[PDB]
Amino acid sequence: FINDRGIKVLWEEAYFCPCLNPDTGHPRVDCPRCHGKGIAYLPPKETIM
Amino acid sequence: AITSVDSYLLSEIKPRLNTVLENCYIIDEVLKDFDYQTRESFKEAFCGKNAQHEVTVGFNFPKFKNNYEAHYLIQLGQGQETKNSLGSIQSSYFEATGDTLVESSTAIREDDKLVFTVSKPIGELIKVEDIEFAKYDNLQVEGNKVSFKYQTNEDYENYNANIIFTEKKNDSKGLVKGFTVEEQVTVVGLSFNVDVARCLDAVLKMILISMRDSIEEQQTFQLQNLSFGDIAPIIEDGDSMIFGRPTIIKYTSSLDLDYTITQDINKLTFKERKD
Ligand SMILES: [Zn+2]
Repeated sequence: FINDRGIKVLWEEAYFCPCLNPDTGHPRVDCPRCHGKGIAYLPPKETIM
Repeated sequence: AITSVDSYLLSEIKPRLNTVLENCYIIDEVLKDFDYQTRESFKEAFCGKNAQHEVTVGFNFPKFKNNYEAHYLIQLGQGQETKNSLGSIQSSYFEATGDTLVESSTAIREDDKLVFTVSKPIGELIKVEDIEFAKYDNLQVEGNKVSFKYQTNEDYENYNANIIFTEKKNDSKGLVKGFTVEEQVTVVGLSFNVDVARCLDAVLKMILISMRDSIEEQQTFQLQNLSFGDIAPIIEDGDSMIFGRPTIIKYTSSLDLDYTITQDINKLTFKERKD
């Protein structure tokens, strides 16, 4: 049922980047893992949803 | 001369902000007290000639999407009348005068006088840099150019001077009617990263400090006062919050209008009476 009514979608999990400032607790403006957002992401997983 | 504080703020901020962000030395001077991490991150993102990311500034309620990585937001705010003069009289002028201009002008040789050329005519000469003309030099202004005696000053034939002067508009005369207005204008920096907002606020404070030497607000917008609000989430309905710290700037300016006079006396009719 789910595979039938769903749409193909890329699922990528979220995790806090190591680049977070240890003292303020807020992220670097630019880094490869996360582009200013304080949360990085894992490789995508193909999924129907 | 009606005052548009918002436009003046924008015109002062844009080139000055670009110049400040151009070089790293000034930014390092500004961000001396901040920690290494935020300082270096902001420098990497925005500072330098070849910076990929860029800040922007504009007025409120733009119909288009506005960049929320780093932006300066302006809104007009309140205003109040604080002081008045008798009959609302501010000043009297014999010759119509516009803005006050500063121009660089290298000295030139004329058969009897050294002179400086200028872009536009002169209504009044305020100052010539590092010069105090004496009677011997017989300082004279003749429209576009100002002049002084050639012989005793001949060592300075190519003096790299600069001039502070005033434009000339008309030969008419009138009265200046107006009052003083105490105005408040609000400025806030926006960023989804709070540290970027903090650094942006510091840069804003520095450029406000630097502006006090500007001619226009030295002549028009005296008595600058500042007030800072608390860091607050501007918006919560997005995927991530917008953080900004509003700042309130105060100024005092003289709204005024020139009332011309057509009455000019040139003859007298002194006659006695008999009975
Ligand atoms: Zn990161």
